[PDB]
Amino acid sequence: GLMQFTLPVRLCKEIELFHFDIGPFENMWPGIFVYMVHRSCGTSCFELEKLCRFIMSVKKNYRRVPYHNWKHAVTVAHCMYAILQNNHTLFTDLERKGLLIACLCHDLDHRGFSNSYLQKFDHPLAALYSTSTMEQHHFSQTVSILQLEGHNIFSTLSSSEYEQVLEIIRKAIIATDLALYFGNRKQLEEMYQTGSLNLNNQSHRDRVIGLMMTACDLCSVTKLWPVTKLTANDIYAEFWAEGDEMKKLGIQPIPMMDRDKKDEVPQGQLGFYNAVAIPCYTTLTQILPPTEPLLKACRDNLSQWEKVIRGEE
Ligand SMILES: Cc1ncc(C)n2nc(CCc3nc(C4CCCC4)cn3C)nc12
Ligand SMILES: [Mg+2]
Ligand SMILES: [Zn+2]
Repeated sequence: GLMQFTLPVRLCKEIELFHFDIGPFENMWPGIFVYMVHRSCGTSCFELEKLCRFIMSVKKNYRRVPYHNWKHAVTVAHCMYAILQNNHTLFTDLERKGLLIACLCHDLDHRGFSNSYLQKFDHPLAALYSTSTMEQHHFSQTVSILQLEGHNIFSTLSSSEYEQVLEIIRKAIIATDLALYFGNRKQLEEMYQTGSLNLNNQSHRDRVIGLMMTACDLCSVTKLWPVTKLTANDIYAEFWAEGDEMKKLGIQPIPMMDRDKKDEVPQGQLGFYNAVAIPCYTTLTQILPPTEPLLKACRDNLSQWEKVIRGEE
C-alpha cells in the first residue's frame, strides 16, 4: 500500500514521452507496466498481488513470434499511458483501469498470421469468429485469464462497473483490427469537421477509444528512426513467413508478404504512412491536441523512408 515502483532516473523521465522504447531487458517490462498503472490509475486501482499474477499469466500467453510478442504488448500499453497522462481529465476512472489492460491483452496468443491467412487455411478460429478473427480470440483469452483463481484484478468493481470495464476492453481490442480502422477514422473525421463530435455520447467515445487503440497499436512509426527501422524488420519477418505459408497453400501472397519483393519495402512504408499512419495521428491530434508529438514523430519517420528511397540511406 505504501510500496511504490520507481524506475532509474533516465526511465523515470523518458517513460513520460511518447517516443520511449521499453528496452531489451524483458525482466523490467512487468515493473514498467505496474509503474504506468500506478501513475495513470492509482496505487489503489488493483491489488498488487492479483495484478502481478495477471501480468505474468498474460506474458505466458504471448508467443515467441518476431513482432506480435510480449514486447509489442507492453509497447502498445506504454503509448496508451502517454496518451492518458497527456489528457488527464478526459477519461473516466473505469476507462483508465480498462485501457492499459486492454493494450497489454490486445494480441494475446497471436500466432504471427493475419485474419486472412486463418480464413484461407480454414483454421478452427475462422469458423468460431467470421470477422476480426484474431481480435475476438484475444478478447476471449483476456476473459479466460481474468477467470483464473487469484487473477481477477477487477474483483472490487460492482457487477455493472465490472460489465462496463469488460465492455471497454472488448471494444478496445476489436478496434485493433486494422480492417475496421479506415471506416472508424472516416466517421471521426466527418464528426470532428461538422462539429457533431460529442464526448458525452457513449458511441462517440467508443470511436475515439478505437482510434487511440489504432494509434497505440501502430506506435512503432512514432519512435526514434533506429527503433522504427529495426521494428519494421520484425514486422516484415512475420509477413514473409505468412507469405511462405500462403505459397504452401498454392496461393501467391500479396506483395507485402512476399520476401522476393524485399526491394519494394521502402515504397510499401510510404504507402502505409500516407494511407494509415499519418491519417490516424492527424485525426487523433485534432480530437486530442496533446497527442501531436505522435503525428510529428510519424512525419519525421515518413521523411526517413523518403531518404531511404533517394539512396541517402
Ligand atoms: C510500420 C508498420 N506498422 C504496422 C503495420 C500493420 N504495418 N504494415 C506494414 C506493411 C506496409 C507495406 N509494405 C508493402 C510491401 C513492401 C514490399 C512490397 C510491398 C505493402 N504495404 C502496405 N508496415 C507496417
Ligand atoms: Mg492485433
Ligand atoms: Zn497489436
